Amino acid sequence: IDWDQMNNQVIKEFRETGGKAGGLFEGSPLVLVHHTGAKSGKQRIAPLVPLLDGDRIYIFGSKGGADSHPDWYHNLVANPDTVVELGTETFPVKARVLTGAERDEIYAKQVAVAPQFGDYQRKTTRVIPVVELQRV
Amino acid sequence: IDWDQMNNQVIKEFRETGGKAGGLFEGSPLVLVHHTGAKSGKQRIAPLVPLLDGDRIYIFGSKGGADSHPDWYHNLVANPDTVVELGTETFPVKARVLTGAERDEIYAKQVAVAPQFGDYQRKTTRVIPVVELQRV
Repeated sequence: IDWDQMNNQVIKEFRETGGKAGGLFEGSPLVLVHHTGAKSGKQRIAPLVPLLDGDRIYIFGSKGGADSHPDWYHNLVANPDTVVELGTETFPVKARVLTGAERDEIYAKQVAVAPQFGDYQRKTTRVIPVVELQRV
Repeated sequence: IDWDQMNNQVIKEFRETGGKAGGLFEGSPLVLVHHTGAKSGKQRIAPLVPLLDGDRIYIFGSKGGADSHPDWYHNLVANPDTVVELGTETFPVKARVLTGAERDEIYAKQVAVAPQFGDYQRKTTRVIPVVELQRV
């Protein structure tokens, strides 16, 4: 499975369907998150599965339960003013890293939607980040 | 995007990761649902995004808001005794088609997780099916 090629194809499908990617992605929550390299300044787009809790948008640095954070997490910490595409809209956001009880409560809500997040946190002692993409 | 080839690749990845497909699928709820052709008796596997509400499992015949139901829906109506793969487990299930208020309540829970389901139901006057996969 070529994930790098399938990234650009997913971005295309998302944009052409108004954020309603089809096929095997049909029912998944999905956002396109732009992120700028902490060192390079190079911009990339990450299709990510968010928690859409009411009108708020959260993303999770699970990386499959790896012992490292995903690059997009470090990029949003360094450059939190970015853009997200959700549905038919694109809007400026400020990334906010959750901590403490708020982070635990949001993580638990995601475990309730997608139980693999329980496994991911069991697999590493790294605290998996929760990032709110706050609409500006 | 070759969905037919990417079906077998997703099935492989699901089985090898214990139901924790990675890459662009990392955070999505996902089950593999076996279904037998209503006329042919031919067996197929559909990777589908369920609602995992407590310990119950529901799937949605949205078909992108099309005016027809997906083939797997007709197949489960004809042959409701089947198998689902969830996480690291595989278990026999009986498919039950929801109706009335119960169907509306479960559909609303899925719209709250994945808002595109609101769009899909707006797009067709066909009532989108909700099917519980009941563990035997």
